[PDB]
Amino acid sequence: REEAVVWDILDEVIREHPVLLNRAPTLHRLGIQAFEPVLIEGKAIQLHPLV
Amino acid sequence: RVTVQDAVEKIGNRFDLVLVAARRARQMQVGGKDPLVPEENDKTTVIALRE
Amino acid sequence: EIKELLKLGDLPTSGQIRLYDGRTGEQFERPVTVGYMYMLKLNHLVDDKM
Amino acid sequence: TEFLKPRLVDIEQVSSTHAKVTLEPLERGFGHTLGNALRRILLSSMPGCAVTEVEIDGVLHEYSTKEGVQEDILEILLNLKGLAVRVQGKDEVILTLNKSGIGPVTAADITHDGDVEIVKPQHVICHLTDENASISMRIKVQRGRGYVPASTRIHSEEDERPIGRLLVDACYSPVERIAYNVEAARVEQRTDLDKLVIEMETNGTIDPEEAIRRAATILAEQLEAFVDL
Amino acid sequence: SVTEFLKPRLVDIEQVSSTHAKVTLEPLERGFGHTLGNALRRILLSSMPGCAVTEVEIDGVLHEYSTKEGVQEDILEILLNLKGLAVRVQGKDEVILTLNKSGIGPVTAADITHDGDVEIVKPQHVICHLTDENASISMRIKVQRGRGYVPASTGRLLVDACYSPVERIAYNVEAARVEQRTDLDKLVIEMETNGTIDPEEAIRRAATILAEQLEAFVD
Amino acid sequence: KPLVGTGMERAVAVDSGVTAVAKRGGVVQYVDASRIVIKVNEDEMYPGEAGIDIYNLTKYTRSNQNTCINQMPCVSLGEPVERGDVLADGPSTDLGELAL
Amino acid sequence: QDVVLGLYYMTRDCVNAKGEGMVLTGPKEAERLYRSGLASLHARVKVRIT
Amino acid sequence: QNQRIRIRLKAFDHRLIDQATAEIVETAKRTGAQVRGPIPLPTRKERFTVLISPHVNKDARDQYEIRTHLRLVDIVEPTEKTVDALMRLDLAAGVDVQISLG
Repeated sequence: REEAVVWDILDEVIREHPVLLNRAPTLHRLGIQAFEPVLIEGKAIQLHPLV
Repeated sequence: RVTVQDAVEKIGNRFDLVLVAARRARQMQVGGKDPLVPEENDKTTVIALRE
Repeated sequence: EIKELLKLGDLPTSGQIRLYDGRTGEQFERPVTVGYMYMLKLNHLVDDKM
Repeated sequence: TEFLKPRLVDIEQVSSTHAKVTLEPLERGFGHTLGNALRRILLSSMPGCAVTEVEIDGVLHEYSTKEGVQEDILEILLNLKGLAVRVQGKDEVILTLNKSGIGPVTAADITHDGDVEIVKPQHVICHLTDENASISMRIKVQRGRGYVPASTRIHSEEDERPIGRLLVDACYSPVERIAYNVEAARVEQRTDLDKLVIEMETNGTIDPEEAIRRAATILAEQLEAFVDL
Repeated sequence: SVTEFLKPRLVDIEQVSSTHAKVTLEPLERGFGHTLGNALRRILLSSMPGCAVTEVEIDGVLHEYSTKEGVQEDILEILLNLKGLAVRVQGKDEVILTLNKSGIGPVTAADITHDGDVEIVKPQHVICHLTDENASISMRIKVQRGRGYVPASTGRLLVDACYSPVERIAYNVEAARVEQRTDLDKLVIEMETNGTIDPEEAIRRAATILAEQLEAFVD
Repeated sequence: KPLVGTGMERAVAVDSGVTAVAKRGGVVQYVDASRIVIKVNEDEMYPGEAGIDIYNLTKYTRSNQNTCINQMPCVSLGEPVERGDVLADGPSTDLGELAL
Repeated sequence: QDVVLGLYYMTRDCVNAKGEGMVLTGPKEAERLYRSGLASLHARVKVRIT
Repeated sequence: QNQRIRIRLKAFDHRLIDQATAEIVETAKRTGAQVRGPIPLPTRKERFTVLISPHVNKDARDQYEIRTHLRLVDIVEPTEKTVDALMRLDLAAGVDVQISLG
């Protein structure tokens, strides 16, 4: 039902759970990295510019 | 804090640092221990690191 | 001949215009290119992939 | 401490849609500071009035077509989205429309009221193209502010609308572009008094003599939190 | 809804120093974080009124070009260092103060002839260092009331005036959210100020300056 | 329409067969965004025929790639048309120029 | 690439500029000087530094 | 200068007659009329008393009422835009309108 509480719960679940992002192919160790997520309204994954 | 900066000095074996961080977090998660540091409603993994 | 057309319009023949930033109304330093490119939406739109 | 305060000395409704307004005098910088603040407020936050639903007699969904009319029903909705009207002391109203016989259909055909006023009678809804052809429809208008896409709106209504309504995306904000400009003017035999000019293009529902004060009001009350700290 | 836009509360004074603070507001409507953050910035950095050092007369000099001996740093630096002195003037347009000191060692603004009509709000501000057994210096420092920051464009030594007490102000806008949308703005204002006024109140002064413009339009 | 093109649009949009193209010259008899129907002139009619070319346009339909393809008229009632004029736009066209 | 473009532009010296050649007590009033539009960003200056 | 033209609004619920009143007076104001009203003309309260049982027991009876409220709204000043507007615009069905010309 996506009720109004669930986001305040989600923003507690995730509050510091690292998630692993990797492209493919992934030639070298730097090609999988972990980041702390922060929530977004859209549908794209917002990545950091330098990385 | 977001990373193990001082614990890297504590545990020069480096892998031992994951194994001790998980040991301490098992004291909290399964041994029922609670940490001393003054939280303000936050997820505890960054506290498990500190040992 | 592009310059000649831009002169027939009342437009600046440098093609560039000074712009301001709507976050402050400050001017940008040096003019910037402004004009009517043609842009295509491609069939790789995201909700079809998320 | 020597601050001259502004008054809104002059206005020029150059067209039924476009106008200029001027605020005079101002000190150092305040020509820019208000000049941009009011532009940014006028674009975001002027309330206005939009079509929001349309029910047409024999249609079922946006993608259909009506016999004897020049537009797909969809392009009728793309046309009505641009229609703009005043409403007098109401949060919403329903407009009926009827036409028959060949030729254009235009906003002048809406069943007029004292309490609704339309900015441009010639804005065109479709063509009729057959001798017996007709359309009748119930355009619903709502007040509001900003922009509200129908996809979120029906997700905000939470009852299930009937078959045979059409929904349109809401675009209330009545000002299409705003420009500001600053210059020195004759007051008190002195320099660096800015005549701010703000000049504006609109959908035609509002007059600057309201608009700039309403924008200044919004600013003045948002700013309360910073003096109430 | 139609005229009841969301209003912030201060989420914190977030204070890290008496000199600098990070006053943060939440929520603001989308885009207002600039419309107020920068508007108050442009007020704060350039149109706040206040009092500052404006001219100097050290004993017997025509131009800070002349590097008179007995002082460690030359007169170009004493001239800017005296711009560094924050001052409060009560009720007057321009006021001259006198300073002198003697003996080998530093000089400080505490050594000024403190009128009490004027407050030197940071006495411990070092002015220079003295460099001979006979070292002493005496000078007139003019302080003046004015507004903003005015450059050296306009025996006296002229100097830029720092009438606005804001040493720096900066602001950001950032994502904030409610139970059903995240397109709203947070606003962070950070500012640092010379000690004449505390920042959480300087901003209340500035918000007033801005409010006073609107007083002729607000209904 | 693209504002800057190459003048090849006037050919891709017609030859690709997706705009509906007037098979014979005449005058528009009726239009309604579903049908367009042309009173062909007797200089190009065949003698026993009624002399009337309908074009039932394809409306909203899936392309093989699921994009829609609704044809729309470009003509007006009573307007003259000549053999090979575009009567109805395709997808991605207007007035018979390609317009992606 | 854009970050380095910005830092290049910020740190050039242009031999003519607004506010060129004055002497400042620190970065903060350097910034006040820039932001108020009193000095151009690549203008030459002397500053006290630490 | 047509004489004063008056309208009778009759309704069962009073709120709907008041919405109709608001509509009419807003109309005649925006089209510039010397609006005079809305005179509240007396509620006709009709009563009925019917037996409840489908048989004997006369003493168990229900009594209902119907309240017909009137608003008399006068427009002394017609400027023919009022004429068009009034003759054009209708309302909901819980309100019935009747116009006296002069």
